[PDB]
This record gives sequence, C-alpha cells and structure tokens, in this order.
Amino acid sequence: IGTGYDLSNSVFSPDGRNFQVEYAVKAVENGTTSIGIKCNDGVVFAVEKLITSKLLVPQKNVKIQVVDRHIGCVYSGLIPDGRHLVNRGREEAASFKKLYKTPIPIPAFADRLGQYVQAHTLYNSVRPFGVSTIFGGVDKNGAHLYMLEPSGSYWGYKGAATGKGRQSAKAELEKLVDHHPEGLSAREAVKQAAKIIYLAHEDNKEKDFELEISWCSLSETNGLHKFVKGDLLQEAIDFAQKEINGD
Amino acid sequence: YSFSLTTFSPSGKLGQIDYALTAVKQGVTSLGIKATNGVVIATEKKSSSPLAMSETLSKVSLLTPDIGAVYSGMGPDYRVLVDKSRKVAHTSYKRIYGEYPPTKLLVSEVAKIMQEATQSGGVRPFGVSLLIAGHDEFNGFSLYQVDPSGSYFPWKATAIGKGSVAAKTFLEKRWNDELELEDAIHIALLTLKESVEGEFNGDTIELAIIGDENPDLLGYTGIPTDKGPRFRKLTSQEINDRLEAL
Amino acid sequence: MFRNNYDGDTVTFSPTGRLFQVEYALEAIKQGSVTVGLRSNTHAVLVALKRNADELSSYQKKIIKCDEHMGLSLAGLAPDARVLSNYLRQQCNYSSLVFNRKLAVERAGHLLCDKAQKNTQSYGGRPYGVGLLIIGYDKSGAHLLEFQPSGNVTELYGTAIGARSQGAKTYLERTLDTFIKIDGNPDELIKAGVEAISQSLRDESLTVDNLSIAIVGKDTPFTIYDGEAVAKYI
Amino acid sequence: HITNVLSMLVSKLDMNDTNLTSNLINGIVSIAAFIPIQDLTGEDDYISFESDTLPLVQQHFYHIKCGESSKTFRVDDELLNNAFKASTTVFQSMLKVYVEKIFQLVDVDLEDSLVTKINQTTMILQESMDDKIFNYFASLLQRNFWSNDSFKEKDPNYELVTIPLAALVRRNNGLSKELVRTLLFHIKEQIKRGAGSVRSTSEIQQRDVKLVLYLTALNDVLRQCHESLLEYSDELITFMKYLYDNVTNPPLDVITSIVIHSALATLCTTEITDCRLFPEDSKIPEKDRWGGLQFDPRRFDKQHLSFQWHVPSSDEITLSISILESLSEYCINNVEELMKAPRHDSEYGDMIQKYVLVMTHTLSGSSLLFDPDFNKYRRDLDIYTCNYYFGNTTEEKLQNPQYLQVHRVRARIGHFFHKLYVFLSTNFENNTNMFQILLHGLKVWFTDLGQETVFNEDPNAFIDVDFLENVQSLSHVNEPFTRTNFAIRANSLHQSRVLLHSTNRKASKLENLLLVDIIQLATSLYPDIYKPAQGTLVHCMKQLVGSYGVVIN
Amino acid sequence: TTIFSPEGRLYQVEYALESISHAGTAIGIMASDGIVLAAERKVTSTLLEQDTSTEKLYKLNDKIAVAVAGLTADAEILINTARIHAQNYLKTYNEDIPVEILVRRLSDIKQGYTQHGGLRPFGVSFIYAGYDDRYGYQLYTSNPSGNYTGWKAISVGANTSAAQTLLQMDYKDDMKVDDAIELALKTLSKTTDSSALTYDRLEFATIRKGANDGEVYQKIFKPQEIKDILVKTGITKKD
Amino acid sequence: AAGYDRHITIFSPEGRLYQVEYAFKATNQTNINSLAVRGKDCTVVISQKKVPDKLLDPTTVSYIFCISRTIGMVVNGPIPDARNAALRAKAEAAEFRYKYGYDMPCDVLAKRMANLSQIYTQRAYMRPLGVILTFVSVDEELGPSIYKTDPAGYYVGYKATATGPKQQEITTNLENHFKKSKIDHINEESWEKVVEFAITHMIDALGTEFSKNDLEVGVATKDKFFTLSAENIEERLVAIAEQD
Amino acid sequence: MFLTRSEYDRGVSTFSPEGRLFQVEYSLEAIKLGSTAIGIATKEGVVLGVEKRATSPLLESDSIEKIVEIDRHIGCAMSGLTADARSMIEHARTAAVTHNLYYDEDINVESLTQSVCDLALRFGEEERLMSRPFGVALLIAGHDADDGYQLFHAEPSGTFYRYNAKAIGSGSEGAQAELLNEWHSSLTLKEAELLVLKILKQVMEEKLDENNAQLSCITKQDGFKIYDNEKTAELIKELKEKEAAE
Repeated sequence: IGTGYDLSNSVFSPDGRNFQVEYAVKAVENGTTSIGIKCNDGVVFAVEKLITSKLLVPQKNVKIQVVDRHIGCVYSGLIPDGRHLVNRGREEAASFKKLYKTPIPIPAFADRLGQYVQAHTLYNSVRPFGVSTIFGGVDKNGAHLYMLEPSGSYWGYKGAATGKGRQSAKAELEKLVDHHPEGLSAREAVKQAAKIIYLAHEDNKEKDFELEISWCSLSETNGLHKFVKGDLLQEAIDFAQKEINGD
Repeated sequence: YSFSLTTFSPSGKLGQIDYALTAVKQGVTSLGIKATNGVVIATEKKSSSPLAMSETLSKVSLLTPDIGAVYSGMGPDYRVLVDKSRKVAHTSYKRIYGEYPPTKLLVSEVAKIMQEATQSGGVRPFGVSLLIAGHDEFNGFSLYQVDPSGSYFPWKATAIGKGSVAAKTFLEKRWNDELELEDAIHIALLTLKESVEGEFNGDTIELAIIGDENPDLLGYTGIPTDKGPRFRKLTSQEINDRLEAL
Repeated sequence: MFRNNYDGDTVTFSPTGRLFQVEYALEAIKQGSVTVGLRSNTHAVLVALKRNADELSSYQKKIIKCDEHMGLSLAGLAPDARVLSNYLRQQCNYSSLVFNRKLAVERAGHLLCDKAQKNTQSYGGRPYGVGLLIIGYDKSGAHLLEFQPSGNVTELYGTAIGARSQGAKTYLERTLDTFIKIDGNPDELIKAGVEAISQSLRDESLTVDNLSIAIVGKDTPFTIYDGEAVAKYI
Repeated sequence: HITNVLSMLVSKLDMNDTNLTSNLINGIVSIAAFIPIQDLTGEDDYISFESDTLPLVQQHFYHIKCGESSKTFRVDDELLNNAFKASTTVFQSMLKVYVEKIFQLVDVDLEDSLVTKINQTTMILQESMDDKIFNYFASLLQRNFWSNDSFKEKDPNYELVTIPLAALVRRNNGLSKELVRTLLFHIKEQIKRGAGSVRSTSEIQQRDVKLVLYLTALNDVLRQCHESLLEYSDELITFMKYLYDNVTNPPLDVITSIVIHSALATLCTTEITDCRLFPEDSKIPEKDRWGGLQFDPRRFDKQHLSFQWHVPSSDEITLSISILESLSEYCINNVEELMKAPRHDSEYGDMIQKYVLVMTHTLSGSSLLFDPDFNKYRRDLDIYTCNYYFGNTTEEKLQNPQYLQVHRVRARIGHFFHKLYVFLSTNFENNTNMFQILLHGLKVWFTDLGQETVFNEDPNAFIDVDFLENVQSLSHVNEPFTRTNFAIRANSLHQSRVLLHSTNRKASKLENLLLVDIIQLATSLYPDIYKPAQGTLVHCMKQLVGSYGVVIN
Repeated sequence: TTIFSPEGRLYQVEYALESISHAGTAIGIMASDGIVLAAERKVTSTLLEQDTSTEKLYKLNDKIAVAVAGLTADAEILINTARIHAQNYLKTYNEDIPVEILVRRLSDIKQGYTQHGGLRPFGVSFIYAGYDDRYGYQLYTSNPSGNYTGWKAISVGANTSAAQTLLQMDYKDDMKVDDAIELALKTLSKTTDSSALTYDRLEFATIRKGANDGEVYQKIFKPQEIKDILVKTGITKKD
Repeated sequence: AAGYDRHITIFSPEGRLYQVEYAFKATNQTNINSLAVRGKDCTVVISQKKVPDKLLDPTTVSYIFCISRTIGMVVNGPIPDARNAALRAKAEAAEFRYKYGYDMPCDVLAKRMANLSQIYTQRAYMRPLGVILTFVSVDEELGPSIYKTDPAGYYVGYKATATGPKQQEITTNLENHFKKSKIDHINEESWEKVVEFAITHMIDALGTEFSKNDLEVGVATKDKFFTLSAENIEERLVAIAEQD
Repeated sequence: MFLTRSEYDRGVSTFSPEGRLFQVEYSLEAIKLGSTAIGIATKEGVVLGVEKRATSPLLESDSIEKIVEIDRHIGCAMSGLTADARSMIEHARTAAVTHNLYYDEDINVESLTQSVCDLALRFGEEERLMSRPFGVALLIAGHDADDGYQLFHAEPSGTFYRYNAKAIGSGSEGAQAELLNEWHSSLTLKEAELLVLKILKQVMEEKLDENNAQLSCITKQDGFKIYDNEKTAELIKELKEKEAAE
C-alpha cells in the first residue's frame, strides 16, 4: 500500500533492486557529456565543458583528472562525488606504487575503484555515489578503458560515453568501431572524438562550450597520460567544424 | 533512543518471538525420545534438488561425545548455534574440569545465547527450536527442548516443526517409563514415517543415539578410564536394516 | 498541496537524481547579506555588507582570515561558517608544520570539497548552510574560489553571494575587463567591488559601519578594513 | 482524451509499486466499464490518431494549462468528430502492452485483492470489445501463453493468465477445442519429462510449475467450455484416466482431480454466457454510444438487454452423468484393489488419497444434479425456483431414469466412504492426511445437494457483482448501470435462488452411519483429525433435522 | 521503549505486570521459627519431565531461596547474578549475605532494564526467603518495576487477590512452621484454577532451624516429601 | 507496506524476512544461465556470456572467478555483488591455508561463506548479498566437487548444480541424464569430453547454438582451476560440430 | 482564527526551501515569554536589572537569583532560569577560572561569550554544528582591558550580538523601542540606573518598588555587584521626584 523501498539504501525493492542506485544514475544522466576513445596503443579522453558565465576562469576549471600518472579520468553527474572518487583513486595507485614498486595495472585500479563504490550500496548510513567515471591508461599489457557506475558495476570498453549527450555519442562510437574494426590510430581518435563531442552538443545549441582533450598513447606520449593542446587541438577543432558544417 | 526489538505488546506478549515460533513451526519435523538405557533424536532431510548430495547436510549434530542436537526451523540459524555450543562446552567446562559438561549445563548455555538475541536492538530472535539430548554420570540420560525465547524444558519425549502436534500425540500414546533404546528407535522411525514430506529410507532420514559407550569409536586403545563415545549417528545401512524390520 | 517525499534526509535521492536537502542548503546563501569577490592578475578582493538586528546592535562579522596568504567571506550560516574557517586554518597550520610550504588555494578548495561532500553523503547530520568566497595569492598568482556547500568549487575572476546578488553579479559581468587588468593600483580594484556591491543596495547606502573590505595579492598579505579604513572607499 | 489516458495508464503499470498498480487498475477498469473497446472509423482513409486526435488534445491541454476555461476553447464539430473517431483506432496496441504487463505480474508477490481486481479489469475489457478487437486480443492472449518466459518463481500467479483464457472461452465456445487439445499435449510432455514423479507434501516443486500451469489452465478453460465440451469429451475422459495413472504427488492430486469438477460443472450449471457492453456486433444503438447508455432511458430496453444463457442440454446432462459414473467407478475399483494387501509405504497412502480426492470432485460439479428431497420419495411450495434439470415437481423427477441413476451414484460413493472409514481406522489409525481427505469427502457429500458450496466463493471467470456495483453505483441515481452490470445482476439472481434453496432434510440410514463416523472422528485424540471433524460436524448438523439430539446422545 | 505515559507512568512496566499476572501462583509465609515457600505449576504436558530438580523454586545460597512468577528465561539471568553476588559477599566478608542486601540488589538491576530504551524490562516477580542474624527469618517480594517490600505472608503471580484475603484472615504472628505448611497448602487449594492440588503441580520448600543450635536448613522438597505433607495436611489425595 | 517488516531483516507475522526473499530476485538481474558438472577427475563450469553493446571488451566480462590454486566459482547476480563475494572467498581461503597448514576445502569455504550470509540474514542493519555462489574444485578428500551458497546462508553439496532464470530446464535435463546413467558423475577420463558434454546440455536446454565468444568454460582438475579462452571453447564447439 | 501551518515546521537538523532551521528559530521566540531582564552598557558601568515575580515567603531568595556573578568582572541576567541556565553559568564559571589559571589573566568577555556559545553548538557535551538550540537567553555583561564595558545577548543558537542596550522577557518590544529612542553615548551610570528603572516601571504592570525589582552593575573599580534593596529604594524615590519635577 506504500513505496518506502526507495527512501533508503540498504533495501531491495519487491523486484530485488536498490532504487537509490537507480536514482544515483539519474544524477549522471544530468551530467556533462564526456567520452573516452581506445586506440591501438592508448586512450583518448574528450569533454564538452559548458561555460555558464564569462567569469569562469580559463584553463583552470578542468573536467579531465590525471589519476596516478599512466591513467586518465573523466566523470559526469554530481561534481562533488567525482572529486571524492578521484581523490580515493589517487590514494589507491600511490599505495600500490610505494608497496609493489611498479605502476598499478589498470584492471587492478578498476577493481579497487569498483569495490569502494559498491561498499556505499551496502549500508543505510550512507548514499550511493551519484557519478559515473570513465578511466583508462597504458600499463604492461597496453591499453585499457573502463567505465564505472553508481552501482559499482564496471566493464572494459573500446569507447565509452556518459552524461547528457550519451545517446548521440554512443551511436557515433558504434559507427567508429564498425568502420575501424581493427581499431583507429591515436591521431584518428582525437579528430573523431572532437567530431563526436560537437555532434553531442547539438542537443543544447544555445549553451556555448569549450572542448578539452587528453592523450595516453604508447607512441605519441611514451605511454603517459597527457593533455591535447595547440595545433593538434586546432586540427581536431577544424575536423569537427568541417564535418558538422557538412555542406 | 527508541531502539529495542521484541518489546511487550499490551496483552503481555513479546510479539517478535511469537513470529519466531511461526518460523520454527514451518520446519521439517524433528523429535526425541528418552529410554531406560539410552536416548534417540531424529529428523528428515529435505532436498532443494535431487542433484543435491545430502551426505553434506547433516541435521543431527555432536555437541560433546555424550551430547547430541537436532533442530526445526531455519537451518542457517542452527549451523551458527551448534558451533557456539561446541565452543562453549570446551571453553567453559572441559578446560576447567577436564571432563565435558552435563546436558543441563550445556542447554542452559545454549538458551542464554538465544535469550540475548530476544533482549537486543539490532538482532532478530532465532528461527530455530533445538532438541538437545545426552548422558552424564549423576543425572543419567536426558532430553531437553530450547525455543527462540531462551526457555528450556526437560522432556521424556518431544517433537517440533510441521508434523509436531500429531508427533507429540503419538509420543504420548506410545511412551512408557520402561522403554529401551531399540524400542525408542522403533517409535522414532514410526513417528517420522508419518511426518515425512518426501521419500522414506536410510538416505532421507537422520537418526542419532546416546546409548552405551562405544570403545571402537574412541580410535585409540590402552586407556579403559576413557570409556568411548556414547553419541553415535546411525549409519544409512543400519537405518535401512531397521526399516526392513518395520 | 505539493509535498516532497525526498527532502527529509541528506542521504535520499529524488527520482530525478536531485539531493533536495543540498539544494535547500544553497537557498541558505540567499539568506545572508551581499558579499562580492573579484580579482585582477595580481590581487584578489572581498567587499561585504554587514547586517545588524537593531540600531543598538554591533554589525555581524563577514570576512575571516585563515593565513597570511588566504581568507574568506561568508554569506549563509555564521555559526556554521566558524566550522569551515576553523578547519581551513587548521589545514594552513598543518601545511606549514608537516610540509613546510603554505597551502596553495587550489589545494584549500579540494579540502573544503572533501569535508562538505562527507556531510552530504552520511546519515545523522545536515549539509553545510553556507557559501564561501575564498581569496588567495601563491606561486600560481591571484586566485578566487567560490565554494558552494553541495561539496563543489570553481575558479572565477569574480562573483557575488547573498540576497539580491544578481545585480552585483551582472555589474561584474558587464565590467570584467575593467577589473582583470588593474594590478599595481589596488584601490581601483577596491572601487570596482564597491560599485558592484552598490548595485545590490536598493537605495540602502554604504556607511562607515555597514561595509568591510579585504585584499590579498603579491607582497601585501591578507588584510581587513573597518571604520575610517573603509571611509576613503565609500 | 480518454483512449490517450487509457494507453498512458496501461503503459505505466508497475511490478514494484503494488499501490500505484492498484490505482492505475481502478482507472483502467473505470475506463473499460463505460467505453466500447471498438473502432468507430467509417472507412475514412484520411483519419489517424497521430494526425487528428493527438494534435487537438495538445491544443486543448495547452489552452486549459495557459489559464483559460474550456468554455473559451473553440473547434469545429467536424474536427471534434474526426479527433474522436481517430481516438478509437488506438486500441490494439494498448492491448498488446496490457497482455505483456499481465505476464510480468504473474511473477510478482501480489495480494489476493489486487490479483482479483486484475482479473476483474481483464474480463471487463474483454466484455467491452467488439468481435474485431476481441478476436485480436484472444489470439494475443493465447500466443503469449504458449510463448511466455513468465512462470519462474516458487509460487506463480497462475490465475492472472488462466482466468483470462477461461473468459475467452466463455465468450467464444469455438476457441476451446484447440486450446484444450494443445494444453493436454503440453501436460503429457511435462509428465514424460518427469514432473510430479518426485514426492513432496505441502509444496509444489519448481520442476512441476509448468505442469501446474497447464492443469490450472485446463481446469479454468474446462469450467467455461459449456457445450463445446461435447466435441472432445471422449478424449478428455481417456486423458483424465492417464493423468490419474501417471502422477502421484499429493499436492498435484488436488489439482488433477479438480479437472473433473470443472468438466462436470459446465454441463449441468445454468449461468450467463453474455456480459457484453453491446451485443452480437449487431444491435440498434448508433455508434454515438461512447458512454455505456448509463444515463439514457433505453439502457433498460429489452432489445439492449437480450442476454444469452447456458441452459443445460439433454446431450450435456447425458455426458455429465456418463463422466460421473465412469470416473467414480474407476476410483472405487482402484481403492478396493489397494484394500487387499495394505502397505505402510508413503506411496500407498498417496495413491489412496488420489482416488478418494477424485471421488470428492466427481460429487462437486455434478452437485447441481443431486436433490435434497430424494430420500422422501421411495404442496411443498419452494418459493425460490432454482433452475433444476429434471423439473420442480416430484412427478417430473421420478419419471426420468437419469434422476434415479444420479442418486444411485451419490449413495454408492457414500457407502464407499463408510467402507473406507473402517479400513483406515483399522489399519492406519495414526495417519492424519487420509482422514483429512476423508473428512473433506464427507463434508462435500453432506453439503453439496442441488448447489455448490465449495468452489462458490473462490475467484472464477465471471465478473464480480460487488465490484461492478462499486464502479457503476451513484447515490440518489436509479440503476446507473451498463449491460455488463445488468447481465451479472441477472446471473447473481439465479445464483441466489440456487444457494437459497433449502438442503435441510431427514436422514436415510446412510447419513446416520456417516454422521456417527463424523462424531467418532470429532472425538479422536489427534488435533489434525478432531479439528476438521468438529467443523464437518457443525456443517452436517445444519443439513439434518434433529441432528443435535443424535450428537448429544 | 521506556517513555512515560502522560500520567507519569511507564507503559512497558505495566505490560510486563500484565504478563506476570498470568504466570502461575506462588505463596510465602513467615512462621516464628521458619519460612515456607509454595508454588503452583501448570503441568498441561504429560511428557514434560516432572521430577526435574527446579522450575519455580531456586536456591540463591545456603540460607536463601526464591519463588518465581514470570518468564523462567528472564528469572534465571537474575538468579545467577544473585548467586554470584552472594558468593562474592561471602568471599569478601567471610559471612553469609544478609537477605535485604541481596533482595534489593536484584531490585536495582530490574529498575535499570526499565530506564534505558534499548532494554525491555524483566517479566519476573520474586518472593524471596531466608535467615540471617541481623533480622531473623525474612520474607520479601520484588516485581518488574524494581519495587520491593517486606511481608509476613504474600502471594505473587496469578490469583494474588484471593490469596491475600485467605492469608489475612488465618495468619497469626505466633504460628509455627508446621502451621505455615498447613496454611500455604490450604491457601493454594482455596485459590487453584486446577480441580485439586497434587504433588507434581506443587513446588514446595522450607527454611527451618532443626535440632542443632548453629543450623538453618533449606529443604527444597522432592516429590515424595511433598506427598507426605499433602497426606498429613488433609489435602490428602490418598488411596 | 507493513512498516519495518518489509524494509529490514526482521520476522513478519508469517515469519518471512523480506530482505532475503527480495535478494533472491536480485540474482536473476544478469539474465545469465550457468551450468556445473562433475567428471571422474575434474569439475567443469559453463556460463552464458552476454555482450550486447559493440563497445564492450568481452575479455572484461566474466562471471567465473579463480578463488585459489584448486578452487573456483561462478556467480549468479550483479557483478558488483559477485566481485565483493569473490574477494571475501579469496581472503578466507588464504587465511585458512595459513592457520591450518593445508589447502581450504570447497566444503569449508562454502560453509564459511554461508555463515557470513547468516549474519546479514539476522542483523537488521545488514542486507543479504544479491548473489548465488557456485564453488567447484578437485578436493583430495572428495575428488571433483560442487558446492552452492545463497543469500539466506543455506549451502549444500551437489553433483550438477546450476543457477539462472532458465535453470529449471537445464536442471530437469540433468536429472533425466543422472536418472538413466545412474552414476553420480559423467564417466569421461579427460576434461575435454566433460566440457563438450556440458556445452551439449546447455545447447539442448536453452534452445540456441553458441559461438566461441557467446560461451564460457571452467576446468577444475587436481592442482589447477583455470578458465578457457574463446579458441579453447571453439576446439570443443568444433568437436561437437564434428560429432553432429 | 485561520490555520497557517507549513510542512517544514518541526524539522530537526533540516532546512526549509529557504534554508530556515525551525527548531532554533522557534527557540529564539522565547525571548518574549520570560520575566523582563534589561541591560544598559555605558563608559562608566553595565547596568543589569530583572523584574522579580513575588515568591512564596518560604522560598529563600538565593534559589532564584536571575542576576549572577560569573567572575568579579562578568555577570549574567536571565529572563528565565532553568537547569541549563545554571549549566551555562557554571560552564562560564569553570571556563573563567580555568582561563585565569592557564593564561594568568582575566577572561575577555567576548571570549567567555563565545565559550558559552560553543557549549550551545555542542548541545552540552561528530561535528559541532548549529542545528538544535540549548538553554535560554543570557545577557552577559562584563569589563576587560581590550574591549571595555560589553553587553552580549547570548542566544540558544550559539550566536550573539554585542548590544548597547537590550531587553528580553515580556517587555521586549515596548522596552527596546524606548531604549533605542532614548540611549546616549553620554549616559552616566546614575542616568543608566534611572533609565533601567523608568523602563522597568513601564513594563511591570505593578507599582515599582524594592521588592518587585532588582538592579546590579558591573563596574571595573568595584567589580560586579547586585544592589541592596535600600539602594534600589532610594533610586526609585529619585525617579518619583524626577518625573514630579516636570
């Protein structure tokens, strides 16, 4: 005669699902659009950053976070929850590096990151993280790209998209992986990432934006995660513009 | 801070424990009988699938070499009480007196564990009733029932679970003060033959006795002082041989 | 007539992913008097209007110091603005003792976010009811952070917080190039803030007692002005 | 606006929120009870819901939500009638989603009140359909039934699919032959796969759930076959024997024996076939009938209210007596061959229980053929004229040899329950469940003369008169009802006369022998025999004059 | 949940007092030279082991006994705490525990379970009995509230009111232990819900002095001894 | 909604912990069927692999976990709850091997994990995990073995246990094979025939053929539990296709 | 009358849609229900005064002293006395002495006021936050070398203002209006005494006398002193002739 199952976190609804983890993904569905593209030797991250006033300081308000050194991280939804899950990831990788004297495997950073998020789905004394993360890097097995939910679910991907523009972004990511079955290059992924992001901004045409991009390629950046700027950024902006102005 | 569970209902009843006796009343029946020279405890094994190997699901359990237990109710609640009951026998009594506790001292300690679960915030009472049966040099043979309340009772015979009222009526009708252990085994096998949900044979039925000492089962010779286990769990072949005498 | 089921606890999510208690914690910022924060390349400034409850009553404190290189203003909850400012001063001292730097103000932002997000995630408390403008100067230049109590922050050239602040905010936004260049003449960066805050006074007036000014850039450390110190700035 | 709201309500039905689902189902059945689920479009090839209705709905809603009154809103009667006619073209996709939601509710942990309400809305929808929309829904309710993924949990809501299939068969007798034939093929397959061949008591096993589905679907469909049963009667009797030979699990015996009840019951029961909102696809009210005539004077018209009834045929009673005497002889002879060489085996008891259970469900259903006053023969003004088959006069009843044949069988089953009571009290006097089955057999044998008292109140494939009276009643307004409600009120009237017909009588020596066994069992030392037997004793005292004197003696 | 009713009264204590008002009757009587305890036991079970050594009546040390109305599971927690306190006093002072010190000790624990909201109170009423040199033969009662009182004769549990009236008219200050045997048996036979009193329905005990000047002796009667005081008293369910 | 009865692990008037019954519906959230069987000297686990999105890496989708050298499990339920329970089972085996100086039996790990589930099934502030755990090994004491554990904390041995939303068809076909063959294991001397037998049963039960990337396999012999790659699965699918 | 209830009323540790904490706000409304207390700060002394309710003759005065010494240079007026008022005052006493023995000098009145407000933020004795109220309104008056004669209204919220003059208890509106219409930075101590008596007269309903009114002042030279009934009487006589002199 009532639905009190959605008010609290350690509770299954009649169907056997945590409704607070189902409402925490709604906080992600409101978020900034962001993607990660996985290459034949690396991972590219790209984000459309909405500039709600000119006062927003330039090149110091940043949506791409560098977890450890060989891994990158872009998140969508409640911004405070991504910051908290970004600081814990940095602790996780720093612990593994002091103890094992090697960089953490990306599959292992993902598991430690996916056990911390599931622990907040256990107890009514806490709420789920209202953020989804895309993270990935180069290790001794090469290129890994992961996406992680409010639920604690995570899988590896060829390309991953989150936030408001995710529909249009996923459909373009499917075109990429279909045209480039073997995979796309490092320079082909940055150009195509800019195209996907501009095409996702067609949902919000009046809300002006900045594009922010980052590398992590074994050949272009020696396997370290690094920012994409200058001429390679302008060459990506011009590809995005000439294909969206498709006349 | 408005914190407790199992508070009093206005008619002078504890409520949550009453709901815990409805979980016990839904379990596969178990029963116990005391004889002149031994005791019997018995139950049925209900398979979740016929692919399950019910040599793994023991329901009748050794607490000390002269004390046995069986349950009705929630089996998970019974695996956790049995291992605390075993730890209690060793730590409270064997390691102070160099001999195992009686079947009245171990029943009190099991009941004290179930009482503490009624008088708590944070915890539900147990969903099990336990029959504990045994022998001691000065009390002799004994059988007791313990309920979710932490109330314990000495019984001549008893039953708990679905078939328990028809079992308790058969136990009243058949019990007499001169039974022997082979007689009590026959009465217990007859009582489970009425309560059985599934097939009746030596594989579906659990049956244990506390009887004479068995010096074979001590597994080492040279010390007559040590008489050897009174508690013996009937083999599936013995149960099928007695089920041929039925 | 329009009851909300999902705003009782800080830990509940709305069916649309909102944390209503946290959005209500932002509406507490609109309960304070206006404060304005702005920066050039070399200075950051705070100017704050202070209320009283009666003409006999001493005006409320609005600017707080954490260290020689940074401090804050508070348009929201005063007794809860003492919790965050205590923790920020504790962290400035921890940096000088445990790391021998001084706490760069971006790092100060990350620590306030962490503390506020903890309140936002656990049962048996409330969101912070206060918004902070933090101003500072360090090796990376003149800096201004708007902390919002949902556990978030942003780097900004200027902003206004408190009741009727859309006026002052729109004046900074119409007069931005004016204040971002100013640098070595800090008194015009103060007059830029005093014009901005004057737009939120609806025929209320600045007075020697009603207004407080604070500035922190280059060598000149974090300092506060009151009484005749703010008379030359009326 | 209404068919737009109907599809919005149906698509919003929920498996988690049982309270929202209850309030959506109130709206769906209230829409269904007043509206014909019919396409009104006049072969107007220009009409569409997306091109006429939904534009005007958006304009009216936007006008109303701006702040204007609906009195300011102007539109042509041409656009309004096109938008209304277009509103009626949307019904077949609403029913596709409805059946799909019904199959998702089969697995939910629902309350009995909401399961019953869901059956009421599903049947009120069916009675509101024209033959076009209903044929689509009937072919939609049977395709999903065979091709489901929807019976997974420990204890499924079989009623939510099987009461709808039986309501299809109530409206159209022609559907039954292929549905019953296909069910019994799927039953035979599950018995060959080993369903019902592992013993359990008090629970249906998860290996048996599909067999229970097809058997409960068979029970419900058979209860609505009426005269369509004549066609495949021989096949069903030879299948019933097979079902009693091949499954021996105690929980399945109650279900497999209820097949005979439902088969016999259809043949001799008098009841409403037609509850339709508008009849026949062929009555005089103009297509301007979107409210169910509720506030018109012609709601009461005899040509609107020309109901059609199952009144039993001579061919159906001759089949009923033939099924009865065949399945009772079968069970008597089978238990009598176990009365030689008893065993204490768990099988031996479950076999005895099966045939005794089968002999209780041959007395149910054929219950409408028995007659309380038979023992007086070897005035009487009955004001309530419950519809009997052999006639209301003594003169008529005894001048038909089928009346004597029916009574002969009742007596011969009753004498078998005494022959069984001496067997069970001498060999098995501890064995409670076969005494509980015997006491249920004796309860039915004492109570169900000329009326059905078990299976009277449990959910079935007729619409509920209290539910449709709660939907259509309005204070100080006289009979604000539609044809469906007038139909089930005429069904309730005959049903009352049958249940108001007095069964009080004087014993014939067989009732005394069996009442003395009930008094013995009421005095028995086992709670599980005495508590049932005392309840049976209360009921058997109501049936007999002076019975309290015999009990206290 | 240990909150007051608006009259300044505790709902949980009242509900625990409703529970003990069903819980079988117990009588205690203080003669000039000993104390008698008796309790009536609802044996509706044939297979329950009568000739079990205790249910209603218990020893707390060598000169103190109790009768229980209420939950036996609750009573046994308090009884062990009292036994531990009696021996811890004897260990400290080399002397047997005074009855007032122990009766009120169990009255202080039972009050605590009524104040904190995480604890339900104890559903038990105790009729204590004993001897010490400070007073002599003492009879006390204690109930779920943590109230305790001194008596010359008292009943607890079911049928308290009928029993108090029967005690009041026959009790004399100068009576002997054998007169208190008779009185407690008469009272229970004049109060019982069961048709007549018998040795298994009855728990009995005494706190006499015996023949030897240093003795005080607590015979908790075995069933055969109870059959003798039954046939001597004229209750006499005898062949 | 009946108040706290439905939202915490406490008894209904009936005696039902709604926190446990609802956690058994969570295990079917994957829409995955898994199958396990014992051979003569091995035990095998076959699991349906769902990768609908083109964008996933199938090398990161896995419901099979290596618990130690000799023991492994399949999980039915959400992957966050399957990775939590796998990490416990890894830690419990490691601490047993240290304390008792021998390798943790499958029976002991299933009991230890089932005792942990009884906590969440009694403590009101603890919820039962939404997973079923299906442990397999070749124990030196019980040879090939299968042990299954569930949200209520009830565990029992098995010779062919299986968990999934279509598990009843697989189980009913397994019961009919064990009924005709009458041995309690499949009599193949090498694990390749056991896995092929386990892919013949899941094809026949689920009404669909499988590609090498639409199937999973596990191979528990003495001294090793290990997972097959898609080409080792395709060798078995090729041998099934060579036979029929 | 017409009802005006919201859904945000009665919320504990919760913000309304405006951010309003309604437990601490409804606690701040109790400054109209107490007995009247008034403070007047000046360059010469802080004059504190309270209306006495007439007592039973059996209740001895020291039981209900609503002007109190915290230390020789600090005192509280309360509009109402509770156990929490004595808790605030005895925390203030213990805080003032613990300051003097740790820092070798007398406590600043601002810092004492903040320390009693920190007690209120803790809710007595987890992050100390301003969610629920504690105790009652204090007028804290005192004198220190750094910030001179100071009158603080310490509220149940753990916040305060310094006032030049403040009234609390049932004269608040009419008193504060006459105080703000009349106060000078030129008030002498004598005129502060006649001013507090003129304000008291006007609220009290009764004829003002040395048995219904109480006076005190903090002076730096004399310390804190509660005034003698004979001294308030000669002051009240002086008020009579000052208005008769018009």
